[PDB]
Amino acid sequence: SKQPMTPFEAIGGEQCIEILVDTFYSYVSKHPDLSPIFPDDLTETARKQKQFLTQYLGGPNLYTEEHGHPMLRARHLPFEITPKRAEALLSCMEQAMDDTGVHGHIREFVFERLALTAQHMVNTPNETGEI
Amino acid sequence: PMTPFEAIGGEQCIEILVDTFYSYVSKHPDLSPIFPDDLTETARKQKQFLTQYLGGPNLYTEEHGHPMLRARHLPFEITPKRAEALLSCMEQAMDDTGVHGHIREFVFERLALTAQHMVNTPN
Ligand code: HEM
Ligand code: HEM
Ligand SMILES: [C-]#N
Ligand SMILES: [C-]#N
Repeated sequence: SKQPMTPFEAIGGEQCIEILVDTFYSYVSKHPDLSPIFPDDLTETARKQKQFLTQYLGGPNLYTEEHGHPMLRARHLPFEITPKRAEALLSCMEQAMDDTGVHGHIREFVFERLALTAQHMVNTPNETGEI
Repeated sequence: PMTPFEAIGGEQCIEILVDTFYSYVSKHPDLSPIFPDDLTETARKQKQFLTQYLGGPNLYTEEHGHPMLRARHLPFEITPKRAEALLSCMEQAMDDTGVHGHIREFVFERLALTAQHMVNTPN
C-alpha cells in the first residue's frame, strides 16, 4: 500500500529544489569554465532549472507543462559543452548539494542521474591535454 | 507537446525560412564576404541544424557528428557587428516567412544567444 517517496519528495520537495538550484548557479556564475557561455542574468535559467529538476525527480511536470519536451541534448547543441565543462558543471552541483544538505541515498541518486545527463550534453572534444 | 520545430511549421517552414535567410545574408555587405559565393551547402546544413536544434529529427548530427558549433566558426572573423547583421537577416527572414508570436521570440532569443557565443573577434 504505502507510497514510496518520489525522489523530489526524498530530496525535500520544492523548498529544497529552489535553494539547491539558486546555490548551484551561484557557483556556475563564479566558475571561469562556465560563466562566459551562460546568459548574463541567470534568473530565468534558474527558473527553468527549478521546473526541470522538479519533474526530473518525479514532481509535477512543471517543465514540460510550460516549455514542451526537454530534449536536453538538442537544446544544448549550440553551446560549447566540452568534457571539462561537464565536469565543472557537475562540480558546481556537488558544492551546491553540500551547501543545501543533500546527502545519503537521495544524493547519490540525483547526482548519478545528473552525471549521465551531462555526459549526454557534451558536444565538443576536449582541449589538448585531455588525450 | 509540442516541440518548437512542429510549432514553427516543420520541414516546410524551415525550408523557406533558411532560403530567405541566406538570400539576405548573400546581400548583406558585412556578411557576404565571409560566406561562400554559393550558399547551397551552407543553407542545406543550416536546415539540418535548425531542424534538430528545434526538436525535429537529428538531421545535423546524423551526417556531421558532434556540432562543436563555435569551433566550426573559429576560422571566420565573427565580430559583434557581424553577429548583429546575421541576426538582422534572420529577423527579416522570419518576417518574410510569417514566423511570429511566441515561437518567434523563442527561436529568436536562442539564435541571439548562439550568435553571441560564436563571436570571436573584437569590432
Ligand atoms: C554538461 C554541461 C552543461 C553545460 C555547459 C550547460 C550549459 C547550458 C547553457 C549555456 C544553457 C542556456 C541557458 C539559457 O539560455 O537560459 C543551458 C540550459 C539548460 N540546461 Fe544546461 N548545461 C549542461 C548540462 C545540463 C544538465 C546536466 C542539465 C540537467 C538538468 C541541464 C539542463 C538545462 C536546462 C533545463 C536548460 C534550459 C532549457 C530551456 O531554456 O528551456 N543542462 N545549459
Ligand atoms: C553570429 C554571426 C554568425 C556568422 C558571422 C556565421 C558565419 C558562418 C560562416 C562564414 C560559416 C561557413 C559557411 C560554410 O563554409 O558553409 C558558417 C557555418 C555554419 N553556421 Fe554560422 N555564423 C553565425 C552564427 C550562427 C548561428 C546563430 C548559428 C545557429 C545555429 C550558426 C550555424 C551554422 C552552421 C550549422 C554552419 C554549418 C557548419 C558546418 O559546416 O557543418 N551560425 N557560419
Ligand atoms: C544548464 N544549466
Ligand atoms: C551561419 N549561418
